[PDB]
Amino acid sequence: AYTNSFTRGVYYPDKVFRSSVLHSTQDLFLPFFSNVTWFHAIDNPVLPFNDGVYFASTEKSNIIRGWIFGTTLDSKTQSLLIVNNATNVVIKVCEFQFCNDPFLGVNCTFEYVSFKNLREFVFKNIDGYFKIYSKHTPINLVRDLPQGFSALEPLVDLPIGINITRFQTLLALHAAYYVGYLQPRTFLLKYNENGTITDAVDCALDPLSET
Amino acid sequence: KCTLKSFTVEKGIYQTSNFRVQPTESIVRFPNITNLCPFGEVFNATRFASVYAWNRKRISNCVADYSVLYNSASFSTFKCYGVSPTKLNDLCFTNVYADSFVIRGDEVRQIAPGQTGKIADYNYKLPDDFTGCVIAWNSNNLDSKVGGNYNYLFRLFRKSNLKPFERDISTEIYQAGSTPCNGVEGFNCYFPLQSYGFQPTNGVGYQPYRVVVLSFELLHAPATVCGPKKSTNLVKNKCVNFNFNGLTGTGVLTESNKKFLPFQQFGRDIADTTDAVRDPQTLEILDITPCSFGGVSVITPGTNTSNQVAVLYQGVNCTEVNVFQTRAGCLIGAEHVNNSYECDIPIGAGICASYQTSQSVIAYTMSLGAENSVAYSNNSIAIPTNFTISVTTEILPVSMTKTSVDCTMYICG
Amino acid sequence: TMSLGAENSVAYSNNSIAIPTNFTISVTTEILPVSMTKTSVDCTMYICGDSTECSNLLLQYGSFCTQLNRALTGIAVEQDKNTQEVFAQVKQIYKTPPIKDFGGFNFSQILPDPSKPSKRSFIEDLLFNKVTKFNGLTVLPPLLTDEMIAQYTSALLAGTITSGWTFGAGAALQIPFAMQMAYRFNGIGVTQNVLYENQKLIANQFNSAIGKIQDSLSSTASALGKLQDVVNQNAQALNTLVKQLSSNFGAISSVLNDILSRLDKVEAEVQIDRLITGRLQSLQTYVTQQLIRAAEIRASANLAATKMSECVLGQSKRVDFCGKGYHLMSFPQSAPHGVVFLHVTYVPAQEKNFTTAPAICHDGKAHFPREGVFVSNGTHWFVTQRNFYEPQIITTDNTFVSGNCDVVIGIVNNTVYDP
Amino acid sequence: SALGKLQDVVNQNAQALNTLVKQLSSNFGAISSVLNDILSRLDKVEAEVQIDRLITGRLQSLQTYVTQQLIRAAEIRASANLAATKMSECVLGQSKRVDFCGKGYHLMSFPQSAPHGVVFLHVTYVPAQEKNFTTAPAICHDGKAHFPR
Ligand SMILES: *[C@@H]1O[C@H](CO)[C@@H](O)[C@H](O)[C@H]1NC(C)=O
Ligand SMILES: *[C@@H]1O[C@H](CO)[C@@H](O)[C@H](O)[C@H]1NC(C)=O
Ligand SMILES: *[C@@H]1O[C@H](CO)[C@@H](O)[C@H](O)[C@H]1NC(C)=O
Ligand SMILES: *[C@@H]1O[C@H](CO)[C@@H](O)[C@H](O)[C@H]1NC(C)=O
Ligand SMILES: *[C@@H]1O[C@H](CO)[C@@H](O)[C@H](O)[C@H]1NC(C)=O
Ligand SMILES: *[C@@H]1O[C@H](CO)[C@@H](O)[C@H](O)[C@H]1NC(C)=O
Ligand SMILES: *[C@@H]1O[C@H](CO)[C@@H](O)[C@H](O)[C@H]1NC(C)=O
Ligand SMILES: *[C@@H]1O[C@H](CO)[C@@H](O)[C@H](O)[C@H]1NC(C)=O
Ligand SMILES: *[C@@H]1O[C@H](CO)[C@@H](O)[C@H](O)[C@H]1NC(C)=O
Ligand SMILES: *[C@@H]1O[C@H](CO)[C@@H](O)[C@H](O)[C@H]1NC(C)=O
Ligand SMILES: *[C@@H]1O[C@H](CO)[C@@H](O)[C@H](O)[C@H]1NC(C)=O
Repeated sequence: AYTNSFTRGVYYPDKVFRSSVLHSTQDLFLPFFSNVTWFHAIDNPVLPFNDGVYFASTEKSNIIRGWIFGTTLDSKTQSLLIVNNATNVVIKVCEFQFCNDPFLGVNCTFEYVSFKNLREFVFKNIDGYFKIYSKHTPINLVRDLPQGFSALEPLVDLPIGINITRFQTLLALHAAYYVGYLQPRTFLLKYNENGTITDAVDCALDPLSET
Repeated sequence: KCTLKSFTVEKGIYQTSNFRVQPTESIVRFPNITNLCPFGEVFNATRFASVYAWNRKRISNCVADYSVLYNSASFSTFKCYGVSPTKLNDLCFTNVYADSFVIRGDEVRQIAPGQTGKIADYNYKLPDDFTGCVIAWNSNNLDSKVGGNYNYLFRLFRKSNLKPFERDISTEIYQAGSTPCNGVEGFNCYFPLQSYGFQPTNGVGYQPYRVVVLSFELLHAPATVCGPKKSTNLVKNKCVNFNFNGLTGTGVLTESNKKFLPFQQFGRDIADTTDAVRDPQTLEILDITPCSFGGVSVITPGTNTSNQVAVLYQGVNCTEVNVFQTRAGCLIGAEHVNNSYECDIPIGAGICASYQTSQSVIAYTMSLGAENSVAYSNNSIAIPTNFTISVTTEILPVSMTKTSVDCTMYICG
Repeated sequence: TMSLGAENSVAYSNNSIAIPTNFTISVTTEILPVSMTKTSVDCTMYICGDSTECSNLLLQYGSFCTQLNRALTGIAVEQDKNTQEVFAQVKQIYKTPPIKDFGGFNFSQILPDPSKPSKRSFIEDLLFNKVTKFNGLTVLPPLLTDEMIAQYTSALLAGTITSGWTFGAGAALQIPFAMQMAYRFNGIGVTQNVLYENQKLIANQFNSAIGKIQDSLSSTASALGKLQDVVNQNAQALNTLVKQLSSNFGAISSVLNDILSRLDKVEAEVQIDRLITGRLQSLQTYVTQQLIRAAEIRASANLAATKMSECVLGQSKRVDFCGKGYHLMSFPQSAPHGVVFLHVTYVPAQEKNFTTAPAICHDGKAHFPREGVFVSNGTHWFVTQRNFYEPQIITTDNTFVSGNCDVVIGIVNNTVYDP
Repeated sequence: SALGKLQDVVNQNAQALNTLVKQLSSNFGAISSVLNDILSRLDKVEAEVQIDRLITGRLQSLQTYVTQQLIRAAEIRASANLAATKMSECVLGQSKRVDFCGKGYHLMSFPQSAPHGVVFLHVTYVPAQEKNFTTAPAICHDGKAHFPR
């Protein structure tokens, strides 16, 4: 199934404070009103990755708990495994081996450790760095990806050098989730008095946005 | 007098140099990390990579000394890009990476930005805007052997050239023509690697050299590598020169209300110039205004009448510099007066200044003219009983000097 | 496809005339820019940001820096002169009488409000509502404050209302306001009994026309677009000059302290000279376009200073110079960076057609009107003033004789009365 | 100081030429401001790199001068168009335009020549000695209202 992305999938572009200003930047973004793919775990196939991925999932009951990323997933090369399950974050980057159907049962160069609601995440792999941004909010709409804006904040940057073309999400076994590819796009971003990114324009969306 | 390049100054108000005060101290700030960086594990390792399979070491959580590196007797070549080697001990980096391999002494020329040839194109490619240092040394005593050391290899063939920092260790037989190679050499089927086979009898260009490429992550993200230099105490509300994490400048450091998000490390102006910092040793958001400043204007009657002068600090409040707060800025050396006159020297916002008595520079609000009430009523008229013939002079510019220039004689003489 | 206007056929013939039987007093606004924001740049603090390393390289370019500061200072001094030449056209600060006995005309919307901290008029308060740094750039205040400009528009207006044009040419001579308006009516070629016989109508039309100025300025936000365009262009130019500091111009960084903290002297000077080159070209572009923009503001201020003398201090015979229609009078109001003129004009309003003749025949003599036209209702002949229908008996004393009946094309036979 | 508008035209054009000459002493980043010094110290391939810094800066110096002379010529043309209008309307006529031919009611004007300019001697009538009177818009006679011609 599919849904319209609306104004979703925007993040803080660099670790610099700016305020009371409009700022123009070019990066991998989810284009406004782009064609998002939609799933119901309540349904976790392997999917392509391309240049980068926006991922989001709904929440009330903690069904979707992590992700796997790589190319072949057969220990012949490195892969990324992320757990994020509200009680724990655990991340490792080994030459992993897996089955075709991984779940949480009811050479590792690096490690990191730490509906009612909506969870948003962005994953991109640039110049040998794999980078993570996220945002979390209450919602009313059970049906679909809700129309609105809020910028994703950087969590983690990994200098890990892994080549990636595919990914998958992880379930607890013996929620709804959304996927959309980023594209190289120019955005105009609004920084308020506190340096919150409060609004954005996709400069390639239509002639008025270009204006 | 110097700003006008003249020993005589006519009556008026003149803008001179902007108001600044010399830096009180050269402040230094760095994260107080204690570990010496593991560069001995980079440069003095017994094993070393074949250049087709170059080995990267991440360097982080530590203090370096690049002067100890670039002054070391160990190195036969040392070059840097985007930074100069003399300056490295004053900097910090989000990360450093050391990429390491063996090649013959002639081929070291291929380890530079934008290079071409077997090593640059099939083994290890730098980007055009590489920031870092390339370091190399003759390793004949370690890496040559009698009858040849064949353990060191380079990629002889590839279907396409490498992208910057691309890595490729495959040994599949290279198909140089129509022949399907299927895991064996033959007519236009060749093994994709070759060896220098290093021997101690070789001329220096055919002797082994070890290479290290230090790549510097000189980003705005918080530093994990820094040079050996030590932090000073901090200063506030006084003009100072500074270094934070390698960022130099001069200004009045202050506290600030700028509510940085947890990941933000620097703040920038509309000009992209740094206007604020988070201190690396504690989470303090300073503002980096320059020295407390404005333009300085000097009010003078002509030097043909007095050497007395008044000074206007444009937009500066008198607490930040007789003394008088005009809306144009703080005015100093002018006697403020409650009379009003025609404007003599204009200051701005209704204020003017003149030289008056015992003589002094005075400052006053300008008079618009004499006040009058016309004696109006709905049945009174005034009619003139006499007249005066007036002759008055109007002067108009009509032309200017007709200049001509031989631009070839002006430029090239 | 754009429409140029409604098509119209004038009812022309060799003996038909249209004469207006009534009039309207029109008040129309004109808005003129007079000044622009005065700016200073310290070209060394813009280019080099108090780096001494950059400052010593900038000395190798010589007097480019001081001649940019000199050009901006000349522009800044001109803005005060532009303002002085529009508003300081009164030698004395005239004030209005305590009793406003102006023959029914009401100036209270355009005269000062004494309650306000600056004593602007009600309409000047509407105008002042409808029009809205570390890098070596500064904005300098004007010499005359808005309260000083408002005291000049007050004195120009008080002189006009109490003394006619006389304060423009000598001492202010008082005259009753309805008698001053009777002179304005003679000045447009309307006989002054037309004012005194219609004074309540003329006063009501004026008071109503000033009421429409309030309603337009209170609602039509786009009205002062000429003055807002001047504010916008100067903000756009400074915002462009500041953002050009973020450019590389081919250097390794736009941040001059990156170059100085990354590189040693001989390598740094090659990168700093690229920034000096591009930042000096950036600043030369700003100062050149501000010199060209100042020349347009000066042309507009010279026009505004000419409309002050010829429309406010006088009555103008120049067509369209002081609004559409025959000019009676004008009032200045101050606005941000500008002046507003309220131009009062007589517009003829209710035509009737009449038969006409160039001359009249009586006793074989050809008679011509002294100060009028000959006109007929279809049975009788009258002489009329040319700008307002007021018919009179054709008489030896409102006509003059020249030659006989034989020479004039279109002459008509009619008796001329002898008193 | 009456002639200040004409002396200002002389002073600005002198200052512009002196600024243009002083810029020949600038290095613009070359080893020297002097072109024979570069050519007597450096051989061809080295000399051309130094000369191109002087050409670049001297050419920019000369373009800056011509641009400010073009802007200054436009102001002199505006002033000469005004002086030509004053000649027609104030010398060859009598002007009804307020303050165009001096203050007071214009009678007459005379031109005098000056360096780079013109001087107009404007002759005007100024009313001088008021008296106050009672006034009326009209008068009643035989029930007829009379107005002054
Ligand atoms: C998304 O693309 C598919 C075809 O690949 C199409 O069926 C679907 O209607 C599209 N959705 C939207 C919202 O355009
Ligand atoms: C979260 O993951 C950890 C393993 O990293 C596991 O011990 C824990 O039980 C998990 N909690 C939930 C709520 O799945
Ligand atoms: C580590 O590398 C070797 C090859 O050198 C590989 O066989 C092994 O599978 C890797 N380790 C893991 C955890 O897969
Ligand atoms: C800035 O943030 C503070 C709380 O941190 C809040 O009180 C204030 O309203 C915010 N300002 C704006 C304009 O959102
Ligand atoms: C390093 O700085 C921390 C504060 O961030 C302080 O607690 C600690 O004592 C310091 N240690 C040294 C050796 O300076
Ligand atoms: C110089 O100033 C004096 C007064 O200090 C004055 O008398 C004299 O005229 C001035 N010089 C000239 C050349 O006018
Ligand atoms: C100048 O600064 C002082 C505080 O140092 C303040 O009390 C005063 O009001 C300021 N004056 C102006 C005109 O801003
Ligand atoms: C000037 O006026 C101020 C009040 O505006 C008053 O305090 C001061 O004493 C006066 N000084 C003189 C010399 O009149
Ligand atoms: C005058 O008469 C003509 C007759 O054709 C008519 O067209 C025109 O509209 C009339 N004008 C007025 C002012 O009555
Ligand atoms: C006006 O035109 C008529 C025809 O329409 C002609 O008979 C008459 O002689 C003309 N009279 C004048 C005054 O030209
Ligand atoms: C005219 O009369 C008024 C009466 O208030 C008086 O103020 C004024 O001085 C008189 N002017 C002349 C010229 O006599």
